[PDB]
Amino acid sequence: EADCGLRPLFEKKSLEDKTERELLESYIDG
Amino acid sequence: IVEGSDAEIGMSPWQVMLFRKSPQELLCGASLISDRWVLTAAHCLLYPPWDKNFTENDLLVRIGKHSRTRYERNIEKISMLEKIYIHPRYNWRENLDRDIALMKLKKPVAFSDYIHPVCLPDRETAASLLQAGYKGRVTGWGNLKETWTANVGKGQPSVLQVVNLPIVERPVCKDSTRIRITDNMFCAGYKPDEGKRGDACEGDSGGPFVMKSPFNNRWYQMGIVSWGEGCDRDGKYGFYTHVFRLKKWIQKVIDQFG
Ligand SMILES: NC(=O)CSCCCNC(=O)[C@H](CCNC(=O)c1ccc(Cl)s1)NC(=O)Cc1cccc(Cl)c1
Ligand SMILES: *[C@@H]1O[C@H](CO)[C@@H](O)[C@H](O)[C@H]1NC(C)=O
Ligand code: NA
Repeated sequence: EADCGLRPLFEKKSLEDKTERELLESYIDG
Repeated sequence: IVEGSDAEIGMSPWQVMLFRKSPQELLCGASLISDRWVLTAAHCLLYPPWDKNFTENDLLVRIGKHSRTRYERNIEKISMLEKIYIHPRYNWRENLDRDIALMKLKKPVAFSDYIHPVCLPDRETAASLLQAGYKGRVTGWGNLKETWTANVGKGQPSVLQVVNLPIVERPVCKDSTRIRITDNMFCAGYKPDEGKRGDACEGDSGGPFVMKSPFNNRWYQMGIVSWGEGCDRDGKYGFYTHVFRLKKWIQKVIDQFG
């Protein structure tokens, strides 16, 4: 509930799905 | 999902599948926002022009699924609906305005590594993140392309599909279609000059458009897969329910009934 948006198998495990970097790069540039 | 890739396990622990009882078939996508609350598009349940009126016991929600077909025994949970709340001013007759629906599960679902709720955007997140050119992520078991020969021709994914698509300028969105688009909708995809492709397709509606916040590293649902004239057409966009705009309504529904 307060833990929403924090995925058990990535964020909680300090892991990055194969594509979340595109999301981050779009915030700055390319 | 057109121009997509298979999801990794747990990539979208909030994705919900809407399953039709008879005929045993997929209806739509949805999202988990609470242990007992599921968010989806209203046209998934109610769209009279194509003779659609689904009620509580007409369907069940499958949460935690990876594969479209396989019964994922012990991983997925199957929940039944206590009530459905469709927006009172959902305008199916005109532009699909306010295409949003809440669904209260009968018993609270238990979170696992595969089942986890998504966050809903606050005032600031909505302002900071929902800007043109920022990319969000759309997930679903919908068709891989508009049309595909009945022989082979792929057409349906084996597992959940994921793309990242850029939010597109409101003026460009309004010029893309002759449908009157509103504050309750936002559009996303690549422009034909951008030399890249992707879009949602049949079956992806009701699923979540999410963006990971660069400040708290949380995942926010900014959109519900709403409508699109086709799939991945050039110079066309997919339109999404702008969740923050209707969040006051989501709060009213849950503070009463939840
Ligand atoms: N606002 C209006 O009134 C205009 S109606 C939309 C025009 C007719 N629909 C369609 O061509 C497509 C076909 C498959 N593409 C998709 O699913 C999507 C692509 C991109 C996103 Cl994002 S979704 N279906 C839908 O868009 C879903 C839909 C829309 C209305 C009623 C229902 Cl029941 C379901
Ligand atoms: C949908 O079906 C229910 C019956 O359970 C009915 O009461 C309702 O009026 C129907 N709505 C539409 C728009 O047909
Ligand atoms: Na497009």
